[PDB]
Amino acid sequence: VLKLSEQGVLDKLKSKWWYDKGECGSKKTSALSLSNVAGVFY
Amino acid sequence: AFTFAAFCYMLTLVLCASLIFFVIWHIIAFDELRTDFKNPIDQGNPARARERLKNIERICCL
Repeated sequence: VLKLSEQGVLDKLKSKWWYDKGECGSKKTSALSLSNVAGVFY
Repeated sequence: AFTFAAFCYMLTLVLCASLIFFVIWHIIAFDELRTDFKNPIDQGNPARARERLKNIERICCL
């Protein structure tokens, strides 16, 4: 177990069975965005 | 979603109607010019010659 942990095997298996097989993805500004004032432009 | 490019496209869409109007005016004026040209260009009447010349000048200025 310890040798595997140092070799990084367990972390790789973690990533594989948690993220490399996840249905979902892998992974800011308060300035007003154009979506807030779209009706004005329309 | 709404973005800068979409607004540009909307504005160009609104402004291209103006270009369509301008070209339609062009072709109408040139159809009138053809009606004047292909039709007999006799200028025996001074009044008729003056009227035709002023029409041509007006269309050119437009």
